[PDB]
Amino acid sequence: VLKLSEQGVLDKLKSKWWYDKGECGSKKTSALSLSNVAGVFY
Amino acid sequence: AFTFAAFCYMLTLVLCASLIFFVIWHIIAFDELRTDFKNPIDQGNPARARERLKNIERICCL
Repeated sequence: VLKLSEQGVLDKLKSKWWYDKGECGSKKTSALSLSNVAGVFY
Repeated sequence: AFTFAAFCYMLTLVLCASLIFFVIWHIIAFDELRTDFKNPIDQGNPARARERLKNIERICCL
């Protein structure tokens, strides 16, 4: 177990069975965005 | 979603109607010019010659 942990095997298996097989993805500004004032432009 | 490019496209869409109007005016004026040209260009009447010349000048200025 310890040798595997140092070799990084367990972390790789973690990533594989948690993220490399996840249905979902892998992974800011308060300035007003154009979506807030779209009706004005329309 | 709404973005800068979409607004540009909307504005160009609104402004291209103006270009369509301008070209339609062009072709109408040139159809009138053809009606004047292909039709007999006799200028025996001074009044008729003056009227035709002023029409041509007006269309050119437009």
